[PDB]
Amino acid sequence: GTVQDVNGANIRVVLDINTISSLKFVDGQGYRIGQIGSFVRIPIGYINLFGIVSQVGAGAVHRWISVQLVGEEGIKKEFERGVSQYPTIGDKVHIVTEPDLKKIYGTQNKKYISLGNIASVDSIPALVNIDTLVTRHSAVLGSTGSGKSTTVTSILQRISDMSQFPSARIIVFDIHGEYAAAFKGKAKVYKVTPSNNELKLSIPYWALTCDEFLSVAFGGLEGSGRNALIDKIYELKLQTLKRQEYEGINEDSLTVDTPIPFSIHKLWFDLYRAEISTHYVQGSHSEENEADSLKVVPPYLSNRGKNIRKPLEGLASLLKDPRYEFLFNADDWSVNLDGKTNKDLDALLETWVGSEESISIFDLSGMPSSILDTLIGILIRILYDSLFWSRNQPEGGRERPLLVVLEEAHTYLGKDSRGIAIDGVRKIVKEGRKYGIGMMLVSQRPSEIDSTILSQCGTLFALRMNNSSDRNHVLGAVSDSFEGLMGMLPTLRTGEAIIIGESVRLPMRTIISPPPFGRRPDSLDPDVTAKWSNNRVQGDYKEVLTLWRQKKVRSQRSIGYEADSMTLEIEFNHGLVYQYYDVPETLHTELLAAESHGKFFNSQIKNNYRFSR
Amino acid sequence: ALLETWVGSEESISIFDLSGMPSSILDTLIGILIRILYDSLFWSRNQPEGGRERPLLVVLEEAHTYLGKDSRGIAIDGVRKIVKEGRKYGIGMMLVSQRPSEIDSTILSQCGTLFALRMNNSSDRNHVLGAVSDSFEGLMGMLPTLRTGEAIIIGESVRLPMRTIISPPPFGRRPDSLDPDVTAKWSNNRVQGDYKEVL
Amino acid sequence: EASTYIGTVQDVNGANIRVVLDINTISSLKFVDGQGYRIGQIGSFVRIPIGYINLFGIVSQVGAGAVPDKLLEVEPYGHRWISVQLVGEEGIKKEFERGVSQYPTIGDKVHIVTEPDLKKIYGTQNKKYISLGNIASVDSIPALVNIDTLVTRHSAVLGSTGSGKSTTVTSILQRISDMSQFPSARIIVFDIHGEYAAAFKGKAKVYKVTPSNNELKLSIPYWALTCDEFLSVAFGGLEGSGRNALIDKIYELKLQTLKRQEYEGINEDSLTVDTPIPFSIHKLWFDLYRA
Amino acid sequence: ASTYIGTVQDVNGANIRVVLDINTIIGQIGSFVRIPIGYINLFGIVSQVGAGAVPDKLLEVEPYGHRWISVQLVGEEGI
Repeated sequence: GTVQDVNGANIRVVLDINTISSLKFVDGQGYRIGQIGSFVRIPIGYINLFGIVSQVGAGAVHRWISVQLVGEEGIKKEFERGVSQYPTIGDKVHIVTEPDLKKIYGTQNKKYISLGNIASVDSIPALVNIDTLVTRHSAVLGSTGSGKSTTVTSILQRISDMSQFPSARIIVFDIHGEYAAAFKGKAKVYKVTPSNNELKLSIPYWALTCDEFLSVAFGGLEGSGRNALIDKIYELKLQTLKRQEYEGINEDSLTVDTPIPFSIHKLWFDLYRAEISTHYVQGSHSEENEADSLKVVPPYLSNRGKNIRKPLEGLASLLKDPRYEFLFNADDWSVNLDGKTNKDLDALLETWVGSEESISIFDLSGMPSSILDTLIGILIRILYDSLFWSRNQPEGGRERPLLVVLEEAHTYLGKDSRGIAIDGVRKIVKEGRKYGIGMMLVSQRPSEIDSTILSQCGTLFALRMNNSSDRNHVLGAVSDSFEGLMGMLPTLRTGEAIIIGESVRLPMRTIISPPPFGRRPDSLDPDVTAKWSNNRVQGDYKEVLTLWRQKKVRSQRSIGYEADSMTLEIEFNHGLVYQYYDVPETLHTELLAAESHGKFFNSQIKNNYRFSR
Repeated sequence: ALLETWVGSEESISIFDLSGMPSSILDTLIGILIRILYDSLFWSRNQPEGGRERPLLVVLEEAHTYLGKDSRGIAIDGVRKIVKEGRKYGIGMMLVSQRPSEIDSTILSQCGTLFALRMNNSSDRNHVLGAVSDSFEGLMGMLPTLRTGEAIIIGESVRLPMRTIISPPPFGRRPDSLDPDVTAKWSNNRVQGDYKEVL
Repeated sequence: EASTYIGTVQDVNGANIRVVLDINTISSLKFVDGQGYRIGQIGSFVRIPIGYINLFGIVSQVGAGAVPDKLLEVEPYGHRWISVQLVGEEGIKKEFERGVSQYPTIGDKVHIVTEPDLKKIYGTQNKKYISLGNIASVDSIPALVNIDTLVTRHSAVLGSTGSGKSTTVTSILQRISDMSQFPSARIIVFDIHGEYAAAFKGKAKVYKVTPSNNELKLSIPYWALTCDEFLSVAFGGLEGSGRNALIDKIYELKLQTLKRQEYEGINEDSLTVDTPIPFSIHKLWFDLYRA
Repeated sequence: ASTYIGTVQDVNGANIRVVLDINTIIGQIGSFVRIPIGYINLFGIVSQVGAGAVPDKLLEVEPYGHRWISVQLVGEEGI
């Protein structure tokens, strides 16, 4: 293989070896003839001019290949981009063997972290500086069938070594709640209604800006109702300042965006009493002429009735909805009738971004899809403001690297998305470069994401992408295009990835090293065949009707037991809890003496007694 | 009793026949049916009657008149809610249509598996191609020339996109709407009428 | 050369191989131990063995559309090129998995796929998969489709009205709800034209609106409705204070029936307007029309 | 010379479309530009930058090409 052409940025070769083409082995290691993913090397005197193969066959004119120049070495220094002299006819082009690849893939910086093994040989590491991965941006694009959860979780877990990253801080905005099993004990879990070991996510609504309050609670008031709400909010803030003294807060500089709690249940009670009750004496609308607040029940007609009866009714309905419990009924931030809570927002911030762990998992799985975009925007803005307004102290984002991952972002970061979350993401991308806040996008349909926002991401994680629209859209956002790496996209095995960006010295199509056994992300989906294979047993829909009327998921009813309660209990893996009823205690006593902990359970207790998961 | 009759009977399949119902309110009442089923299977998920224990499959026939681009009905909201949430409450979905260019693109794009039969016009084929994430040019180029009964199963429920021949049902079990036979009725000899009874 | 041999790789573009059909033309049968397979059909598969493992691919273009640029200028009368798109590969006797490992090089051998290899590709040992049909090429191979993910992920059936989509849907529902293998199937069908009742003679419950002989009667109680949809169905969407008056009177009737009849877990404190509690509609109309 | 941006490629009276030459590796929305024609100078204010200034045909021809800016002429300084 001797180069016989120089065409700017693509040389062409004419091999003279008759039929070598059989894994030409040098020094006991078998290198191959010019393949798709191989590297080239054209020696010119003393410096080594290297290259990467892009296309093989008649597309270069068979004995012609389409080689692409990338870089060359100086005086035995290192792998450098920018060649000194493109080779000419007469010199034989050699290949980059395993030690030469190690030298090319070797780095002297200890900040570089080995993320896996090259697909070519399973020994050479992918030295990746994690400063670039957290500080600039990230993006994960590929098909769902390529195993995105596995690779993402492996990257997150390797990034979060206690010995290697003692000052890590990772927030994953998983929507499906599929990462609970991924890091069972290494990350906190925040849901709406946790069960055993997860904390309960709570959002104080008074800590958000006025516009967010109008959008989520008021439903988008803009006329007289919005201005009345502004008046009520200002008056309530002044009353809260007067009733309880807040450091740095007085009646002089009470701003609209002041994160000081104000009565909202009492506000609804006032907005209902001003438009419901009837004045005892006509001509006057006195408060003594009546002809609870925490409770949503409200007690000539009153002349102060508003025209926001529908928004008030919507607010009252939201106050009773169980899905708004984490919205308006925070445990430590439960606003009393006089606007008094047991704790403050600093406690919330400390609980969120100050835990003893390195990774914290916040899950919005149970959130209603009605205002989810506003909730995401509120969370992102709260994090950014908390770590920017306190960025001068060593507790800010600058002294504590923060990396927020957003999954399935093509629905919230679309080309025509006009929500509040996209504004916050743009603000982060445009400001946090100095504030040290990272962002990583996860999606399985890259063709919908905005081009410019994706173009602002530093490093990409390319998985298998069969459809060509996704390939075109991804190529539209990468500025270092090598046809050897550009065309290998749709034939990636489930687990491999292409990492391109500032986090790698050379574009590495490496293998995402699988996470250790026992930590494999998987949502707890039902098994169709297992559920549908069991025989038909009698059912009791009266309990279902009672639960539906009561709107309660709690029924009225390790091998534990209670002979008085006659409820044998067997526990499965992953924290599942079962309560088998109508089980005589002798059966469970025999089961405890049966084998060890199984068999007997499926033999008799599985499909003979009503259970409860 | 109503819930047990609907989704608790000894027979596996329940068929709701909405042919005789008024056409002006069909969308709304379908919306209420969806809402009732979703709430019943959601608030009792921990019970043995809940979805997480026994899966429930929802089949919507002629979905192109209800899931339009700018539909203002109630059934579209329920369908979107099912599509975006029911993965955890054990409630499925299955859209049967004959005009994919009318179905909302976002709703169609989230369907797990597609069964592309013979498709004649070009707009529907373009929409289907734009609403699939596993595209093989050879397979997708054969759509307008599929035999009566063939199918192209594409999605996450199969190892590869594949051109199958669906097994025919046993004889005597074939769908058939008992619409009037115009030729047979019109071929009959005319008889003297009596419109007093009609009045 | 050995049988099951087609041509030679002469180009590579990452995931788009261009292959040359060999000189032994006019045959177009290529008999392989009995049955013969037409060479270079659109839907056919090919196999490219590299040393120890095999690479599979699906044909996409045949003829002048697959030949590269310079060859047409050299000779426009020769169109014996095909365009193969990679799909997956077969490991060391383990199974067939998607995603390639090492791409082929120029001069490699491409091989036609024989029916045993098609069985090896489309055959799997997983017990979740169930058979729905046969492949178009040969009817021996069964069409194995996952059932749990099909129900839970989502589904769709798209096709023309003349393609018999109703029969396919009926067959799919019958196969899914087989009593021998799935005795706990639960399927709800919102038939609109009422054409599925004949398919399931005695295997399903039919809820018509005007039952005649043996079908049940559909019935939607009005009190199970919420307030907004009930108003939309009945009153056509009032927007004035009449909506408030109707809501208030419905609340009064619900309170009265709560006083008359006891309900578990429901009191004057935990009762909303949309609570599924029966209430008289005739009394509502009579009061609001006498007033 | 220095302070060079590119050349104009479309004139619709008062809506000038400019290609930002090459080697850009910047002109904001509110920034000013100068177009010297012969002896006098023409000043303008950038109107839109990005895909909007891309012509209708080029939008389909090249959707990911961001090298066009739209300039609206404002004033002129004489001799």
